[PDB]
Amino acid sequence: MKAMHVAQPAVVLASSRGIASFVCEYASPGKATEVRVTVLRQADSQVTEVCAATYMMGNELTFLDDSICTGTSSGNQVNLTIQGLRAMDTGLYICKVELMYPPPYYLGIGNGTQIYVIDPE
Amino acid sequence: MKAMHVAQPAVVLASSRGIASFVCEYASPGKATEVRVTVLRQADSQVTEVCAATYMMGNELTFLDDSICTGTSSGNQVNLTIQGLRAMDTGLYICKVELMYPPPYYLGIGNGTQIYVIDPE
Repeated sequence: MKAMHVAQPAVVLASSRGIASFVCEYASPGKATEVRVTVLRQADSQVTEVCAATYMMGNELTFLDDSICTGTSSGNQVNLTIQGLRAMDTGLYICKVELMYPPPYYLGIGNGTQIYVIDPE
Repeated sequence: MKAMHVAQPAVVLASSRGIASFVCEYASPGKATEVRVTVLRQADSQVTEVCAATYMMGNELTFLDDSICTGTSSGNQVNLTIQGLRAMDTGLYICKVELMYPPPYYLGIGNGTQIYVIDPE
């Protein structure tokens, strides 16, 4: 596991419809085979998992049935939406982003060593 | 698969005991979980596999039972020996080196977005 910075807006005001949107950006190396986003909520020191989705870099996010969250990946971004919010749902919403890549594999082929063996008697 | 250069001596003279030794160097990225060396022989255009061994970077090589080949890995090197050679065993001996690494995995944890939700009436 290598650490990765994730940036997101410090504060967001949910609309009167109770829809809140924010972006979580990160500095990835390249095209991750997998990318898994998880939103956690902190209030009263208690941390809960609000939602989780997995997808391939570029391909669209999709959360579990009737999720609070909607999502859209565009490059080194995930654009989260969270709906149905009410007053008591105020708190700190944290992005956890996992990127997974294929195992490196190197093949080297040498030019050859001509081995000469003596025929004695 | 990424290509990798492998260098080895152009010519080697087997001793009167029929023991021939050569080094196959390569430019690897780092500590490969796996490293697999394979020696191929070319004569009359025909290519045969003379021997194969697998090991971890640093840890010692060991070939199949009663192998022609003996081996020792030291950094970015494999030091091959080949014994029991006779005249007809003259030919081009090629190093094939495979390096395998673990799948990259990045975890990013955001600082959080404080979401404020309005209590209406």
